[PDB]
Amino acid sequence: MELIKGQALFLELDKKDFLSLKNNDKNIPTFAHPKNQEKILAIFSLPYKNPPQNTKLIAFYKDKKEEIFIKTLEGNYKSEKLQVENKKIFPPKTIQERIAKELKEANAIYSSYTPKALFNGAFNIPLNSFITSDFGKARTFNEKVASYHSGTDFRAATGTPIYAANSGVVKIAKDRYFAGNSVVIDHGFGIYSQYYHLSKIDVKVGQKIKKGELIGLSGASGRVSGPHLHFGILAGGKQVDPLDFVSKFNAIFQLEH
Ligand SMILES: [Zn+2]
Repeated sequence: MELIKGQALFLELDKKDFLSLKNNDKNIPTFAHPKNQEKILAIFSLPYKNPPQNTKLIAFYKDKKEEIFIKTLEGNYKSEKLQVENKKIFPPKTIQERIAKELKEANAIYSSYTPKALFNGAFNIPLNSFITSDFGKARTFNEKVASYHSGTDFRAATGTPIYAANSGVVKIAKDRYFAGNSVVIDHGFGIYSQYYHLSKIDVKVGQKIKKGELIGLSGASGRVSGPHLHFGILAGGKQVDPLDFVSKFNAIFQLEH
């Protein structure tokens, strides 16, 4: 198998007699295939930064042991230049305490695995506009700081209504230094959708949110070159190409009427 860095894969395995799926010493969680009752699924993601060159997964069965080899592909990501406020790439010392606390809070949330589906069928795109900055662009801020784009940006004037891409539970709903006003939704199975730089937040932590429900208004809060919506997906423990992930998820979990 081959996988571009920064993307997720849905691995399909036999359900009968399955015992565990591991990557080195790390157990990878599994969930039921919604269509095929003889199969289970697992999400495997490669990070954009510092992925391994190769991966060997091992699936253990009562009477089988299967090694699965995945080659990391570099992809064809391009570069872009952005101008932002200097304090958003070199934050004052008075602010680094908040940045560290916000980082620790987010790490805690993403390690809190929900072993059931909170979603309802396929994901929607949270905005009906167009991509202005695609996932994985290699970025330079102010000709000084290298970065990479960990989500996808959509055109949005300040005040554009933003709707939940799928049903789930709100885990973050507050102003953060870099992301600005942020909403993060747990959809189950380690899948989180992220909505950043908002001007207004319309949900609160712990809220059960349904697909298509208003979660806030787009803005220009946080580290920005101008107003837009940043949409992200964390899955398999990594930030992944969100629209690529949604296409792969929907191919499995979409429903009819
Ligand atoms: Zn972005």
